[PDB]
Amino acid sequence: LIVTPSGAGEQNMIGMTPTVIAVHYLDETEQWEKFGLEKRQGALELIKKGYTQQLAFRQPSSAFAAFVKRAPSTWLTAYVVKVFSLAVNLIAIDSQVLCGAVKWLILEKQKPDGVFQEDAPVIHQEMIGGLRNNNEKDMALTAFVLISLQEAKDICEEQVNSLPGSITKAGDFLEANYMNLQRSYTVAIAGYALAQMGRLKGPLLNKFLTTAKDKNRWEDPGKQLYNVEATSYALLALLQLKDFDFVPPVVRWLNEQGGGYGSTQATFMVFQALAQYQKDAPDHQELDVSLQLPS
Amino acid sequence: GKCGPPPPIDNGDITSFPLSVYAPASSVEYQCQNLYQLEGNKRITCRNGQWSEPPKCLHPCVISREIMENYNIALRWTALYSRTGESVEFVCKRGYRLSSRSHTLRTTCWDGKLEYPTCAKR
Repeated sequence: LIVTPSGAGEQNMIGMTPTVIAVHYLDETEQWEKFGLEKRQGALELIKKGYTQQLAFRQPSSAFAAFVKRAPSTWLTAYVVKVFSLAVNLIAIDSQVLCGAVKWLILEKQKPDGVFQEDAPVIHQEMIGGLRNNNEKDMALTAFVLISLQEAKDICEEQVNSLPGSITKAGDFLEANYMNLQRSYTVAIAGYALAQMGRLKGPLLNKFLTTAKDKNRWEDPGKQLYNVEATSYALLALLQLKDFDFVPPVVRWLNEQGGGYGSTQATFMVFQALAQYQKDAPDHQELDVSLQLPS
Repeated sequence: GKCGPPPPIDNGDITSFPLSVYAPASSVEYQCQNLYQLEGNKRITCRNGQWSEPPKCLHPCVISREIMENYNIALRWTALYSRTGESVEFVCKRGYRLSSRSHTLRTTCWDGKLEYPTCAKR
């Protein structure tokens, strides 16, 4: 077939993504009844397999790369943190693994002004969604990594005393440069990261809200998938703000839009966003998990 | 005489996973964030239920783009952050002359403090 790289430490995470986020979605919306509760247990074992397999790509630093002889990726390590965080009450996640990865990010990859830097890009660039785009990478990657740190905060605050300060520093950098942002993608991902901290207010909030088109989506010219991802981030930001009036058209647009090549991020983010929408929003609209959780 | 969890430091952390309780004469070490400089003994020791003093993390300097501009200077050997203790070299922008003291084009970053030279139109 086609010649393509085989970075298994990345490819296992691509494989793990649908099962984890599907289980997340069904747990959060409490919809296992319709889907079939008997299926949950097998999904849990599949997640456990993915997790256990990922451990072999955990390097002595606690960071992750596609290959054990390749330098660890900042993005991949943060993605692992985010995925493993969603799984902590689904299976036994070793805290040293999760919190070790968090601490490496903080002690090695964060720059003095709060920015997170990638020194060894993932080989499978399709798995990183909108991030693949060149510009505003310092803001976009810092937001991505900060979001992962936010997911690990409660689990790891006790193991990693430096965590809250790293979060605040990354938050400082996002806030200081948000107004100069031009891409809708960055506006949405950084908007979510800031909103989670209660730091998306004033002119920043205005920019975020007014960056949308037709008050229903955040999009930039290019791959449609990146807009589905951006808009899911924006939906999550709206839910942090509890701005339930702006919400309905966004959810309609998202639902009117899942898998294949380059769909890791879209799949993860859509299911996360729509899951939280149904969990939070009073009298939510009616909204297929079968594709993520086959047989 | 047991100790309890080692103390936090700004811009750094211990190199081990923390314990709930720490035996007498046990030790842990600290590491600073990237580009920060450890000042003091990086190791602390438990004894008589108390920890010895933890190190400090000296700030790097974040080279202003641009206070460099309103001082009419740029970086020589162009390629920024510099570590505590590193020297950084500047040049006057074209058509300008050094208006600060004779030596001020080479300066040393220390704990977040950097003294910029200034130039003025000739």
